[PDB]
Amino acid sequence: HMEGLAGYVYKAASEGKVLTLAALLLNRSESDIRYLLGYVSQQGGQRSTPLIIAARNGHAKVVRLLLEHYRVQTQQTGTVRFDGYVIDGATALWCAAGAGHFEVVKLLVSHGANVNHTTVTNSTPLRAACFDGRLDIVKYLVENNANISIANKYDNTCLMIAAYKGHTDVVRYLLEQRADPNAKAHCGATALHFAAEAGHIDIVKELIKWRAAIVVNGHGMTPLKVAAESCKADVVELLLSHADCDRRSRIEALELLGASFANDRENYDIIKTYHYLYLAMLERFQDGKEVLPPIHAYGNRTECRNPQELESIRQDRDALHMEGLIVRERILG
Ligand SMILES: O=C1C[C@H](c2ccccc2)SC(=O)N1
Repeated sequence: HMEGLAGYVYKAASEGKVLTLAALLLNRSESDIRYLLGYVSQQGGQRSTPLIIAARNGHAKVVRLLLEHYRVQTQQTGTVRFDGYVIDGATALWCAAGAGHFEVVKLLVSHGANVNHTTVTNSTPLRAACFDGRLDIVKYLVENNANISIANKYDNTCLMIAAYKGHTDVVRYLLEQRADPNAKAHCGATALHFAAEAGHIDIVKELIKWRAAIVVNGHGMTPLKVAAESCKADVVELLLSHADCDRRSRIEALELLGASFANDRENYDIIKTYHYLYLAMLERFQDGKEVLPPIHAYGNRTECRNPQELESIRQDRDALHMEGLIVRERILG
């Protein structure tokens, strides 16, 4: 078939048997060698070349040989599985970046690989490194002119995904490299929203430390409101020690957060419900409009209005729960 030996070459590459590879290649014509190494191979659904799976599997030895003696294109693209998913438009450098194989990444950059290559999703190898969180690669990739500002097909910046996958030190890095903190995603989010919802205290600090705009996302939710709906009390108290938000905004977050302690399934604390809801009851000579009891839901109940109204519920494990659901419906729908 001739293409059957192509599979043997792909095998040794994927398996890192650089011995097996070398002995397969030598004594063949350039016509032959360009083919064998150019063969796109669909092991299952994943279409890739010998160079790629080696970088995808961190096999430096075979990668070095392929890049030098046989002189293979670094721009070869394919479609590689990562945690079940098939990503498309990926080069060997995109694979080694996400796969955490530094030595291969260096090699691949050393032999003239596009550090700014975009996948079909428009994911730079720097993004893959940011998703994975291997700071050495990010450092190296950036120090070799990987553009930090190119983003996802949905404008998900390298900074966001790292703020999402809690890569605190990678985040501080991108920030030191003056990554734009107030870049906004399609859904309207900033890296603050991502970090707040994910409860990454350290990252929220660095984000605010770099003059993070408190922007409103596509849902119309500040990172404060998001972090309270995701029931991330720690974050919510941090952000609230930076005025910026009104008195209305400060209360809504408190109530929301308190509500999210009774609606949340994982974290659930009716004591922490009667705390953020009692705090919310603000006074002076001015106050703050409830809704009708639902056709049957929520036990046909009305939210508390007086601070005295609320106090009487400190001890009703049940009614407090119901109160939280009512509060959520008000500030959500
Ligand atoms: O959702 C994602 C994550 C992708 C990814 C997938 C596997 C390993 C590294 C990175 S890279 C991207 O931009 N989009």
